[PDB]
Amino acid sequence: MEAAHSKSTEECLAYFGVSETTGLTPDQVKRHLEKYGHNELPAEEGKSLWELVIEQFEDLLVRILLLAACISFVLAWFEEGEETITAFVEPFVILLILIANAIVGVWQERNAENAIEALKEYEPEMGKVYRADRKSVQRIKARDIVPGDIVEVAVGDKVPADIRILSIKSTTLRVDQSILTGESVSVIKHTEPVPDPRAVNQDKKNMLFSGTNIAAGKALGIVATTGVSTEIGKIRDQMAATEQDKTPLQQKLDEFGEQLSKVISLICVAVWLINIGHFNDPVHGGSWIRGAIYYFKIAVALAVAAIPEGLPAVITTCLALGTRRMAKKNAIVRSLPSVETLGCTSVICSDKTGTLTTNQMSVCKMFIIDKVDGDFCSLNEFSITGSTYAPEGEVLKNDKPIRSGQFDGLVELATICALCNDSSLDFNETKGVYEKVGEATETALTTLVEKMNVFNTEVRNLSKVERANACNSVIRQLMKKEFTLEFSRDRKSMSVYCSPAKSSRAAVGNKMFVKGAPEGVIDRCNYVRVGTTRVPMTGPVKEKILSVIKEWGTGRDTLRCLALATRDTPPKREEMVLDDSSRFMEYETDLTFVGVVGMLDPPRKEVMGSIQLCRDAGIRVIMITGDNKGTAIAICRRIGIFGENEEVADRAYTGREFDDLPLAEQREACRRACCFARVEPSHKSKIVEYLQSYDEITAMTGDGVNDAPALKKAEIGIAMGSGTAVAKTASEMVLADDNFSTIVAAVEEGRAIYNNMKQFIRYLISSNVGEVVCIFLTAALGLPEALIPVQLLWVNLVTDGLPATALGFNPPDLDIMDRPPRSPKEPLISGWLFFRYMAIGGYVGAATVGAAAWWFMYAEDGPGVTYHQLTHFMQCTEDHPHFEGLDCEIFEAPEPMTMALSVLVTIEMCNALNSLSENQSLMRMPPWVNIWLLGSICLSMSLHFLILYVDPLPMIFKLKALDLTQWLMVLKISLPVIGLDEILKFIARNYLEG
Ligand SMILES: Nc1ncnc2c1ncn2[C@@H]1O[C@H](COP(=O)(O)OP(=O)(O)CP(=O)(O)O)[C@@H](O)[C@H]1O
Ligand SMILES: [Ca+2]
Ligand SMILES: [Ca+2]
Ligand SMILES: [Ca+2]
Ligand SMILES: [K+]
Repeated sequence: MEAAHSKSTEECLAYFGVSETTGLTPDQVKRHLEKYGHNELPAEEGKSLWELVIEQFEDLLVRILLLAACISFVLAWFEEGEETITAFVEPFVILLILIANAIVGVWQERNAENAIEALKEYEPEMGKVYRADRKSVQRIKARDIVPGDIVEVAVGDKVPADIRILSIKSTTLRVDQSILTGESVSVIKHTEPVPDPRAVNQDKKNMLFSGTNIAAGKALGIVATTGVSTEIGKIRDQMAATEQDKTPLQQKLDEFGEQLSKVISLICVAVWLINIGHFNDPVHGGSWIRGAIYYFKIAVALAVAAIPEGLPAVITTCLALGTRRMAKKNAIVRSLPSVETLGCTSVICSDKTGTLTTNQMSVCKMFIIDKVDGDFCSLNEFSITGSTYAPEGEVLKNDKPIRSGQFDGLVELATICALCNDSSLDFNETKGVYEKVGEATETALTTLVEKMNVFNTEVRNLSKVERANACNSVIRQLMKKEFTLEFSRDRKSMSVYCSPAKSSRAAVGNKMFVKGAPEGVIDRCNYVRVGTTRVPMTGPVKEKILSVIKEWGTGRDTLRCLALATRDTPPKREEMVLDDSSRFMEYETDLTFVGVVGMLDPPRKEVMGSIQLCRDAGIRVIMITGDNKGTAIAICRRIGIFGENEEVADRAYTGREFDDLPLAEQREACRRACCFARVEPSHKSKIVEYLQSYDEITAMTGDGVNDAPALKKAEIGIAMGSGTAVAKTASEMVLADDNFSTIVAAVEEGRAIYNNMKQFIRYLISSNVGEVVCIFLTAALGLPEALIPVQLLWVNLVTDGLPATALGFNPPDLDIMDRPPRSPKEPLISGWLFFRYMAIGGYVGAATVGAAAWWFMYAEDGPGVTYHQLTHFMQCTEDHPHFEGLDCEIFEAPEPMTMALSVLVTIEMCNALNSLSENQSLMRMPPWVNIWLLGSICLSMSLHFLILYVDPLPMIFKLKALDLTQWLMVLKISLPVIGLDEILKFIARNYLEG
C-alpha cells in the first residue's frame, strides 16, 4: 500500500525497495502477497436475493389478478359469495397460477445468473510485469499483482491495479476512466507528482486506476494499491441500481398487454350490464343487491380469465433462457436486448484481423534489395519456417538455410524489426508455449528476429525463458532508443529515434527506424539500401518492390505485409515536436528502404460456414479492415464473402476510394460492397451508420481499439474474447470462445424468442376470446348460464398457466433460419393472425355453448328437451307457461355447466397443440417436439379430473360427468379445433406470406 500520487517516482520506487527496470524479487512478491493479499475483490457474490427475485409480482397484469384476489377474499369475509367455502377457494384459484409462473421465472433467472457467472470466471485475467526473475516483461495472473511491482500497460489493456505512473513510453498516454469518474472522453496522464494528498480522482493525473482502459499510449508504472484498497474497490457496493430498464420487444409486449386491459375491462363492464336484468331472478332471492354482486363476480372472473397474467413472466423467462443458452456457447451477454436485436439483424459488419482471422501471426517470407542497375531491379527473397511465436525455425534462401548475418540488408532489417517494436515474447512455463506480449503483428517480428540471429549470438545454451528475447536484446544493447513515435492509423506507420549505444561513437549518426503499411512507407523513401550501400529510389525499383508485395498479399497465403525503412539522417531532436501526433509523418520522411516482411494470419475455421448461414438467413456480411485491399479481397474470397472469381470493382473499396465518393454514393456503396480496406476507425463507424440509414439492424464484430467506435454505433456490438478490453467495453456480447459461429446461433435464438412470444399470444388470445364468446353467445341466444365465477377461475388456473408458459420452451421453427429478418417495426400482430384468433376463438365459443345445449337436448342422461330448447326458461318452479311441464328446474343442474367447463379445458389444451409452430403442421412439428408442453397439459387435465372425482371437490365446483360417454362428446367437440387451425396453417402455408 502506497498512499500517494503525491510522492515522486523515485520516492515510490524507494518506498517499496524496487529497482525500476527489474521489478520485485521472488521473495519480495512472497512478502507482499502476505502483507497485502491477492489483487481481487472479495464480493464476487450475492447479487439478487431469492426473495428479491421472487418479487416479479411487481408487473402489470399480475397486480390486476392480485387485487382481484383481494376482493374475492373480501366478498368471502362477508360470510357469503353464494356457497360458504366456495368463496375462500376463489382467492386461491387466482394466486395459484401466479405462484406457478413465479416459480418458473425465478428458476430461469437463477440458472441464468449461474451460467453467466460460470463463463465470466472461466478465463483468468492477466497482467504484464517486470519481475527480477526475468529480464523481459512477463505475464502473470492479475490477482497475483502486489503493491510494489513494475507493471506495463498499453493501448487496449484494462488497467489491472491502482498504479502510479513511472514512465510514459509513447509521446502521450490517454485513458478511459468513465467506469470510475463518469469522464466521457479519454484523459491525458503524466508522471509528475500531484502535491495534494486529498486530491479527487480526476486530479490523480499520474495514476492509472484499476478497471479503466488505456485509450492510447504505453506506460510503465508501479502498483500503489490492489484488491479492495483500490479506488474502484472502495466503491463496489455503493450506487443506487445503475441497472437499466427493459428490452424493445419487452416494452412492445408490455404496451400490447396495456391495451388488452382496456378491451377486457370494457367487455367486462359489458357483461355486467348485459345481465343487469337477471338481477331479481329467484336464484339470489331477487334481493336488490344480491344480483348485481353476483354478476360483478362474473365480470371479475371473466377478467381474470381473459387477462394473460403469464405474459410478463414468459418474456422474462425466454430472455433468461436465451442468455443461458448463449452462455453455454461461451458468449457473454452484457446487455439483455442483444439476443433479440441480433434476432432481426440484416447486416453483420466484421473486422478482419483477429476477428475473421486467428491473429496468430508468423513471418514466413521477406525480402531486401539485391541488385539495382538501371531499369533492372532484383530482390533477395527469403522464407522463414515456424508458424507459432516460438524462436524456432530457419531462414531459407533457395531451399538452403542461410546465416542471416551474411546479408547486410538482413542485418539492418532485423535491427529495425527489433528496435521499432512495442511488443515482446514471454514463455509460458506451465503451458509450455511462447506467448506474445502486446500486438501479434509486432510479436511476429520479435520471433523473426530471434530466428534471424544476425550477429551469430550464442543462444543454444539458454533456457526457454531466455531464448525468447535473446537476439532482440543483443540489438537493443547496440542502439539506445531515445524515443518512439507511436503507431497511428492515419499515417499507418511507427517510428523509433535511436543513437549508437556505448556513446563511444557519439556521432557515427543517429537513425530513425520505421515500419508500416508498405504503400505509405515506400512513398516516403527516397533511397533504397543495397547491402551496406544506398542508391536513389526509382520507378523500376519501386514497381519491383510493390509487385512482389502484391504477389504475396494475393497469393494462396494471403500475406499481411509490412515495409521496413531507416531514416539515414534524422532531424535534430530539438527540431522535433512530440506534442502533435500529426507531425510524425513528416519526421518519417526522406527514408531509405530496407525490406518487406510477409505475415501469415490464418482465417478462423468456422467463418466460411457461418457466412453461408448468414447468406441463407438473408444476412449480409461485410469485412472492414485497416489492412491492404489486395490481401483483404483475397481473404474475403477464401472465406466466401466473395466468389473465387467474382468481379469486385465496385464491391470493395479503400478508405480513400470511399472518401472520393459523394455522400449519396458512399451510402449506396455500403449497400453493395462487402469489403472495405485501408479504412480508419472513423470509416468503420460511418459504414455502420450508413447501413442504419436504411433503417436496418446492424451488428459489428471486432477485437481492437480501431473497432470501438463502430462497436458503439452498431445495434449489437460483439467483441472477441481474445481482443482488447476496450473493444469488450464497447460491446453487448463477448465471444469468450473467439468462436464466430456463435453469432449465427445468437441470431437464431433471438429469432426463436420472438416466435415463442408469438405462439404464446396466439394461444392466449384465440382461447380466451373463446371463453368470452361463450358468455355472450349463451346470454344473447338466451340460454341457461354456462359457468359460475369459480368455474371461470378454474378454466383460468388450468388453461392459462403452465401450458402457456411452456410454449416459451418451444423448439425453433423448421425454417427459422431460412426466412429473411423481420423488420423491427412489424406490427406485433399481423392482420391475418387476428382473423385466426377469431376463427379459433369462435369455434371455442360455439363448441362450449353447444356442449351445454347438447346436454339439455340430445343427451339421454339429461332431459330430452329437443330442438328449440322448448325455447325459454320461463318455467322456474311448478309448471309455468305449460309447454310440456315434464321437468321442473333442470337448468341449475351442475351437468350442463360442468359439460361446458370440460369442453373448455379440453379444447384449450387442444389448440395449445396448434401453438408449437406458426404455420407448420402437427405433421412436421409433432406434439413431442415440446415435451414441457405435454407435461403441463397432462398436469392440467389431471388436475381437472381431481376436481371432478375427488368427492368433496365436485360440490365446490359442481357435480361430475359420466367418464364413459360424456367425455366421448367433449373430446368429440374439442378435437376438431386442431383440424381447424390445421386448415388455417395450410392456408398461410400453401399460399405463403409474411
Ligand atoms: N505496430 C505497427 N507499426 C507499423 N505499422 C503497423 C503497425 N500495426 C499495424 N500497422 C500497419 O498499419 C496498417 C493499419 O492498421 P489498422 O490497425 O487500421 O489495421 P490492421 O490492418 O492492423 C487491423 P484490422 O484488419 O482489424 O482492421 C496495418 O494494416 C499495417 O500495415
Ligand atoms: Ca387469464
Ligand atoms: Ca483487429
Ligand atoms: Ca384461458
Ligand atoms: K452498440
